[PDB]
Amino acid sequence: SVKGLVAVITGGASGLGLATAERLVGQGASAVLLDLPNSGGEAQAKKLGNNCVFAPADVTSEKDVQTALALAKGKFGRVDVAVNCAGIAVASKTYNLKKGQTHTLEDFQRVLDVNLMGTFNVIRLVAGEMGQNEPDQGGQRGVIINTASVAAFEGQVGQAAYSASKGGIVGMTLPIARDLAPIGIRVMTIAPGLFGTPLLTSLPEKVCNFLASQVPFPSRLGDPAEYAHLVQAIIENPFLNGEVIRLDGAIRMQP
Amino acid sequence: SVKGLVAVITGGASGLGLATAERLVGQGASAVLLDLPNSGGEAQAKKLGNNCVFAPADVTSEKDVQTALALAKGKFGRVDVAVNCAGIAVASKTYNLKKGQTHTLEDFQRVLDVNLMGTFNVIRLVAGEMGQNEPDQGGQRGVIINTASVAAFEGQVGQAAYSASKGGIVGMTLPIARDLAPIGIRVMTIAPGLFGTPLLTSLPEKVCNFLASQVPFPSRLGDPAEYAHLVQAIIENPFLNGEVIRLDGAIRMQP
Amino acid sequence: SVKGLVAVITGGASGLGLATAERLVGQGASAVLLDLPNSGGEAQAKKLGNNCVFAPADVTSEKDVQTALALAKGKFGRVDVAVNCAGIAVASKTYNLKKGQTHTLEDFQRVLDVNLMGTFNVIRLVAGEMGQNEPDQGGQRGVIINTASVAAFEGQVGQAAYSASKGGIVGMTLPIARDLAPIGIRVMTIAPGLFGTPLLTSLPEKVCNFLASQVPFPSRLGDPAEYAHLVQAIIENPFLNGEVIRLDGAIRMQP
Amino acid sequence: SVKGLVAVITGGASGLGLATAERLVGQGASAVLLDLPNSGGEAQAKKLGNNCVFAPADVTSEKDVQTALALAKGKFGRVDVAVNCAGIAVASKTYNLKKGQTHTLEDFQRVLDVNLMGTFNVIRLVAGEMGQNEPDQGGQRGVIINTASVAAFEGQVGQAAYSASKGGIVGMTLPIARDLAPIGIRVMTIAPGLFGTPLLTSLPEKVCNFLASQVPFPSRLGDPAEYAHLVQAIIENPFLNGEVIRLDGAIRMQP
Amino acid sequence: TEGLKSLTELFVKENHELRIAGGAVRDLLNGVKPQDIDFATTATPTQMKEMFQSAGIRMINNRGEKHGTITARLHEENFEITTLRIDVEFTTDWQKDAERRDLTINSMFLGFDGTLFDYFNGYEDLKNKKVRFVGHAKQRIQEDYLRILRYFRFYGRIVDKPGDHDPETLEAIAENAKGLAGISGERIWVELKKILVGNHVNHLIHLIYDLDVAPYIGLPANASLEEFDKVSKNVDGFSPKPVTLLASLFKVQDDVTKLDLRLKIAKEEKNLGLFIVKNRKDLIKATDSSDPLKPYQDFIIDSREPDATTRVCELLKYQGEHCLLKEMQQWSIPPFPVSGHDIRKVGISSGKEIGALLQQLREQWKKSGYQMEKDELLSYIKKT
Amino acid sequence: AATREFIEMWRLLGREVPEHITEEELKTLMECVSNTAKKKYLKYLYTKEKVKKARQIKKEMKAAAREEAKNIKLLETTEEDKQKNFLFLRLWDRNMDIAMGWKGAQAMQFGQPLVFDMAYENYMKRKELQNTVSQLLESEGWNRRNVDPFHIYFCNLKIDGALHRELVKRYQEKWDKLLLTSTEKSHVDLFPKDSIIYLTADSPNVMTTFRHDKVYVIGSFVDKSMQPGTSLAKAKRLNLATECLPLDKYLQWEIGNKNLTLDQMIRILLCLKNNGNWQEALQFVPKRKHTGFLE
RNA sequence: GGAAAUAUGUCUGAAAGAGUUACUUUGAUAGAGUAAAUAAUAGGAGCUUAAACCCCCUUAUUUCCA
Ligand SMILES: NC(=O)c1ccc[n+]([C@@H]2O[C@H](COP(=O)([O-])OP(=O)(O)OC[C@H]3O[C@@H](n4cnc5c(N)ncnc54)[C@H](O)[C@@H]3O)[C@@H](O)[C@H]2O)c1
Ligand SMILES: NC(=O)c1ccc[n+]([C@@H]2O[C@H](COP(=O)([O-])OP(=O)(O)OC[C@H]3O[C@@H](n4cnc5c(N)ncnc54)[C@H](O)[C@@H]3O)[C@@H](O)[C@H]2O)c1
Ligand SMILES: NC(=O)c1ccc[n+]([C@@H]2O[C@H](COP(=O)([O-])OP(=O)(O)OC[C@H]3O[C@@H](n4cnc5c(N)ncnc54)[C@H](O)[C@@H]3O)[C@@H](O)[C@H]2O)c1
Ligand SMILES: NC(=O)c1ccc[n+]([C@@H]2O[C@H](COP(=O)([O-])OP(=O)(O)OC[C@H]3O[C@@H](n4cnc5c(N)ncnc54)[C@H](O)[C@@H]3O)[C@@H](O)[C@H]2O)c1
Ligand SMILES: Nc1ncnc2c1ncn2[C@@H]1O[C@H](CSCC[C@H](N)C(=O)O)[C@@H](O)[C@H]1O
Ligand SMILES: Nc1ccn([C@@H]2O[C@H](COP(=O)(O)OP(=O)(O)O)[C@@H](O)[C@H]2O)c(=O)n1
Repeated sequence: SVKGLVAVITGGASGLGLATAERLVGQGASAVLLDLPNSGGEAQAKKLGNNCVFAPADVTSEKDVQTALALAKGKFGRVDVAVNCAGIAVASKTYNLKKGQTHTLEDFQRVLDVNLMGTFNVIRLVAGEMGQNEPDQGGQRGVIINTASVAAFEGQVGQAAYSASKGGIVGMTLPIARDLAPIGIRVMTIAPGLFGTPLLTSLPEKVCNFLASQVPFPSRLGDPAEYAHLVQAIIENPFLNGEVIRLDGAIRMQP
Repeated sequence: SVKGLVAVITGGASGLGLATAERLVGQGASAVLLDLPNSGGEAQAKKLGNNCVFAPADVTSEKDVQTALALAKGKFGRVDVAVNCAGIAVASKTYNLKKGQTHTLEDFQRVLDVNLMGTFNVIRLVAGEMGQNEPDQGGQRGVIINTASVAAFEGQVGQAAYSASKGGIVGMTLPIARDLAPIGIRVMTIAPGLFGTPLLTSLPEKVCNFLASQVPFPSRLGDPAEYAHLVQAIIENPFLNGEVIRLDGAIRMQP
Repeated sequence: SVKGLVAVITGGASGLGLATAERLVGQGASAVLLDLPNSGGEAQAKKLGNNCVFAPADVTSEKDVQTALALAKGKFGRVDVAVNCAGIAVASKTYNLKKGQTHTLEDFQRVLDVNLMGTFNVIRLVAGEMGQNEPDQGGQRGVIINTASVAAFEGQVGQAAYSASKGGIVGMTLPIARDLAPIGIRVMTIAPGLFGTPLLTSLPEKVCNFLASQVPFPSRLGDPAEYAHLVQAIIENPFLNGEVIRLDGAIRMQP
Repeated sequence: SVKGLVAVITGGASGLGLATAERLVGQGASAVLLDLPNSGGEAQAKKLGNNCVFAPADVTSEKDVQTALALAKGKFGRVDVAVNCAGIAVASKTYNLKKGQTHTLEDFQRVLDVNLMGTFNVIRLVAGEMGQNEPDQGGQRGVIINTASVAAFEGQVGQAAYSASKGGIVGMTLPIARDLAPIGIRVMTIAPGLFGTPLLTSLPEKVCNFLASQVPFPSRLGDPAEYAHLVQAIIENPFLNGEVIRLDGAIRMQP
Repeated sequence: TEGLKSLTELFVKENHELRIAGGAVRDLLNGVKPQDIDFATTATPTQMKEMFQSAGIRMINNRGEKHGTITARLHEENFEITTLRIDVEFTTDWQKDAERRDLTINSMFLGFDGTLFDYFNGYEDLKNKKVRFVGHAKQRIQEDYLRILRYFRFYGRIVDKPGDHDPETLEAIAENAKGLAGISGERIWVELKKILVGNHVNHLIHLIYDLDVAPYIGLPANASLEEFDKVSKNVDGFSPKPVTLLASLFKVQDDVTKLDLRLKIAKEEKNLGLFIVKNRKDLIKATDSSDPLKPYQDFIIDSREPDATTRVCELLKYQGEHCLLKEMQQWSIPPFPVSGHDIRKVGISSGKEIGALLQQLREQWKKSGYQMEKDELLSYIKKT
Repeated sequence: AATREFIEMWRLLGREVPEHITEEELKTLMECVSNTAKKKYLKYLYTKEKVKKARQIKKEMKAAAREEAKNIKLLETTEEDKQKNFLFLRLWDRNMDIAMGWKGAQAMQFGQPLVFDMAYENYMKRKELQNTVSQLLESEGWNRRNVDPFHIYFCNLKIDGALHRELVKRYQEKWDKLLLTSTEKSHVDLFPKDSIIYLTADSPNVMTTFRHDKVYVIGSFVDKSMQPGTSLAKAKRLNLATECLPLDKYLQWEIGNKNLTLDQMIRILLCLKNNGNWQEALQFVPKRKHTGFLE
């Protein structure tokens, strides 16, 4: 079981992060929803009971993440699991000859800052936090998990910045896994496909329905509960490390 | 929980398959061991309990696999899970100029037959039995799980035939997942790294110790129970499909 | 340049092998077409010129390949390049519930023998003659190129056997590259996508046009001359080794 | 051949960029070394001849890249090829427990800006410039090549930021390749391994000897001329697109 | 003798005739039991091997079997027997073997009964002390050159008076002197030593110099014969060493060095000649000193090993200081008492200073006549 | 105690100039009956303690030099060390060790056997035993650092024998992690009698060309008190083919001791296995023994 | 046979250098830090010690003996 583990979940106020927080709290763990101030995470943290404590923070900001980690340590006294589920998406073509439109550098920079730079910042600070943990029987001090879309492997049109950030996460998953091996922290990456969440819902609904129909099997948008279950499986398994798991549903993003 | 499931495990009389059968039967499911008649799996079936039955068969022999599947159907009347954990390893350099020794073709053919052809034969045969099932509420009729090796991605010297077989398994993972998607059967692949089993008995003890020391974390040979747990997680999750999971402990094999 | 090189091209009677042979012989090299006796490769060898010779052989059979290699050595004395382009394709679904039709194991075994076993047989047999060559500047004795397919990565429906064979080739690429590295032989793999060849022409014209429109860019079927040029580039470059190259044109196979 | 083309080579004043510029200019093309003002590219540009012209700019600066591309267009009138060989490397462990040291965020941010953001900025601007061109017989308006690293696939300890940046390049390769398919621009990636350059040659003699010994074959640090030749091959072949070529020499980076 | 009877029994078993030959026969004819016993057998080497194998007597092959020479240990006594041969061709006939002999004085072969069988009147030559060559003397010289030296040695050992030399023999030797150069230098050195330790040594040396054998042997053309004569007179009856007389003849050390290199004699004799030549000119007794032996005693003390003591004794023999030589014999090198530890106790640590102080104390001890005590030396030692 | 007084008497007599007293060496003196032989033991013991004092002095000097270097860096304060532009961390020793381990594992799987038979214990004394162990350590290191390492076998090695104990003490915990096969069984059991070739300096056969399908057995022996024929005697007893290096053929050996140390032997064998000619291979012979290469 | 020569067990060499093995996740001099082995030079003796040397015996190779 996962009873007694303390989880810090970035972007836990919605979507996959909220699903993971729900599952882990229901299993008896203790979560810390690390999300933006005006994100509504306070309502979710209150809903989930004592085991949750909303920690208003911005992953791209070092000070905010340090404050959130301090709050989590004060409340629960330790940190054992970290889940980087915070991120954004942008839809903009690199260049559009017909419209004479070029991708803005600002959007690319912001997407890198949130998806990639923020994930690395959280990873390093959380590793520092978990270093104090006493090794368990197997020597595992803690676990870190990162979400990185399948766009890192087979991206689509207008997905340059996303795909870049997610590919960065995928690339850095291994060297970090080696860096933290002596410490005793297992780093893993889940590469979800398409899921029913606000991020996807922001896009047109008809194309979302078509993409949902395009998954070989199951032919429905992945439920976030499946992502939470996979995260729990990764936490439980004491041998998974330095790997990218495609929770895709067998879908290969068409051109 | 997996109570009531019926699983057909190939090579389930030793090593990873035996651990998987142990875990599934302990959870409440029922398993059928499909290993060579001389493998001595009857003792294992007796030990596991009434929910496990040993069906002698050779994966390469189509008739033997058909007989084993018919026995499983007769005993339990259903096949919800198939696990392919039966294989052999051959260490032989492709060509040793110094000794003037050339890799024998018989060894390569035997390795392919046992691993790749055996796995595909089991998959195609058990596909019919799983299709006979009434689709679950979610839709899936059953799950097929294959065993591979990290050699499929980076095989060390003197591992040509084994790497060829496992690379074939990895390649055909996705096409079969798409082929059986209409009939609601999920195909997944697990690529274990090093795991203390009779397969490593071929290597010298010192080599095994060095390889174990070279695992980033945990610095030991993976226990079979971890592979069994990963298989259970794959079975439970209804969205994993057509993916290779490197249950390697983050080890990457140098030449 | 490639002047003075001797290249043994398997399946050079027609298709990609023929284009590679034409390019290499035009560049001034020497080729040894190695295709089945009934493939009519003797006419192509006569057309190519005096530098090219036709050696009727079956890559599956060890004796046939040995005879072909002995003939090549007698005619020229060296084997500085070995291209493995021989192969066959079968489109058969793993299981069709609607029609109750199961993939026949015979087709799978034949496809594996022709593609994967054939390529490994050619590799192991030609490695000896490449080793015979005294090292040149940089200590290289030969270059072995193998033609995998994108189906090894993203195969399509009813492509289980072909994908298995090509995935096996891709998997064994690197281990062989490590086996022959001390000898001084560079092993490379090319994974072409959709190339206009006699293999494709048998498919429906609508399918051919749809595939040509499916490629992002160039939106056409790759001329075999492009393969031939890539093969020449691999030969000339002394640092490419143990790698798979996707000469596909940014096309990812349809789900 | 490549005669009459115009190539914009970022970081062309040293290392791989300078080698590519030398090869292309020797072949008769025209180049533009887009490197930092203080790098010392003006001397190299003068040495190469009238064909090569030095344009001081910083890839991270949008205005500077626009100025450099405008200068290139004015001096040559077109941009047919783009090479992104400009980048930096920073080595640092994510978190060191014994010393209580944590990876600095500024290093990660600056490495990302220089490598990944710089590459994307150059890509978009030069894509606009190329799209302003006229199509060729095959419709190829231009070519864009990006220099990733093997670290993008298997990073070493202390290569978190480098690996992140190069993995971002790898991930965004294909999405951009699909973005510019209607325009007619082919995006490709080259992942060099260990190459004798100022980045590596500056290491001690023993370190260079050891690294050279690491490469399976050849056992020497890759000459930059080999990278330039591979770039020329990619330019010539009109079918390579959206693919990552590992010009590594079969080396898989050690843990 | 018992060993003789055992050998007779063994050879009678073999049935091949045996007879003592050479110096042993000469000594027996002289009435003196032979110091060295040499036997000649009619048996061929193969017959010797067969009979030794059939006898069980332990065998010794001293490499002389090339000439049929073998040794057998009967009753813990080694008997040396050579196969009778002619000039290696084995002959059973005793007359032919005696003809093969060099000098008649050794040609005769004695029967074990005590009866001699002389084929060239050699026994009468011995009785008369005269020297007669086997067959044609000049032919014998032609056969072997080293023999010249053998004849010289036999003359010195046997002839009662000097100058009893056959003019024919002398002129033949002078003519054949050319061949003597070729012969190996060992045998030359051995024969020279034997001649030097013999009687009439002065006359023999003068005759040899007259014969001009020195250039062929490498001896200096000019020698201080008069000095050699004085040295021989002084050491006459004093067991002189041959190198001593040679040095007396020699004038410069380096010529002696070249002569050694030619002969390749033991380095001990090299040093012998070297320091002999040096000291005869440099070191001499100090009559002004109360003890004329004191300079020699001090010089010995300066040296390391008692080999130097024997060396100085030989030097005294050369100088003819018989009284001083005796005093040296009774005189014993007193031990210098002070050790380096005494100096270390005095308060000296530097090793080089310790050695210098030890040397200085050695000279002071010599000056004190060796009567100074260890504590007296310590008082002499100057604290530093 | 009596040993302490004897050592004090030595100090007064200043032979071996003992300076410090240790329990292990004192009990060695008590055990070492022969004082005439013990003279050299005490001499090089006091030499060892001086060397320790000189080591302390040199360590002080090196600490001063390191302080000088660090304050030089402090004063320079150049900063922008390669603009912080590095590609790998400075962990080169660990990477070298790991690569050597991987190569050793590969060799153990597919390496050419090379056997050291530690069956000469009965013919060696303490000093010879220590020299043999040191030479074995050096040879194993040289094999490890090669590009085509041998698969080293340690045959006839008694579990509790003197050689085993000394090797374990010298290797500390590394012994269990070493990538070499150490077995009680003699080499004959492991391999067919046909392939084995017992290298020795006495055998009439002369090695000409290195053969890759043979197992070369090297006698782990140090022979101070010349005992010719020991290795040849063993090879004849087991009826194993023997060979000797062609030292005369390629070198003007003249008069010298044909025996070569174990490390030189393994270096020569590695050079030959790497396709090196005989001159390059034999370069490793000590220069003193041979005047120069023949022609 | 008796002489006459040499012998450095990591290499140079006379004390010192280059070497060797085990540990330190090395932040750019690790170009380091803790440790291990290190026997007046074939093996044993006298003479001694500052170094030593010098000689006796034993052993391994070598050129010379009616
Ligand atoms: N939705 C999908 O199907 C899908 C697929 C692949 C990958 N992903 C990745 O999964 C993750 C989860 O997204 P989702 O589907 O739950 O959508 P979501 O919008 O519900 O999740 C994003 C969450 O991140 C938080 N967040 C954003 N920026 C933040 C910042 N700077 N600091 C702190 N919190 C911040 C938001 O408040 C929100 O709670 C994202 O990283 C997304 O890129 C999603
Ligand atoms: N051992 C590892 O660390 C490791 C790593 C990666 C992959 N694998 C793969 O895992 C699988 C499990 O092997 P293992 O480690 O348990 O070793 P194992 O030998 O215990 O498992 C092999 C099993 O397959 C059975 N088997 C073999 N040939 C058969 C045939 N023709 N028909 C039926 N049964 C047959 C054997 O009887 C045995 O029960 C193998 O396929 C192996 O290649 C193992
Ligand atoms: N055609 C494509 O677009 C495409 C795409 C991806 C991969 N491939 C692979 O590329 C290779 C080239 O085939 P192609 O496209 O030229 O088709 P092709 O049929 O023209 O070429 C195949 C060749 O293999 C020869 N061959 C088959 N079995 C043989 C045997 N046992 N011994 C000797 N020769 C034998 C045939 O005679 C023929 O010459 C094949 O391996 C194919 O699977 C082709
Ligand atoms: N050197 C290797 O072994 C190796 C291996 C794999 C990948 N790479 C990558 O290959 C590329 C080639 O670099 P290299 O190896 O020749 O090293 P390099 O430093 O010699 O080349 C980098 C070039 O980029 C220029 N540059 C740096 N920052 C810039 C900026 N902001 N704007 C403009 N120009 C800038 C530099 O002035 C220099 O000319 C780099 O991206 C490097 O990371 C190198
Ligand atoms: N010249 C040579 N030829 C062959 N092997 C040699 C050699 N010199 C040394 N060796 C090897 O190195 C080992 C240590 S030398 C010890 C030699 C000892 N006389 C003996 O009986 O072997 C020898 O046992 C032999 O295996
Ligand atoms: N140069 C030589 C040497 C020896 N000989 C003879 O060979 C014999 C062998 O020497 P020997 O010592 O055995 O002689 P005897 O002791 O028997 O007299 C000598 O006695 C000489 O007669 C010779 O004639 N010429």
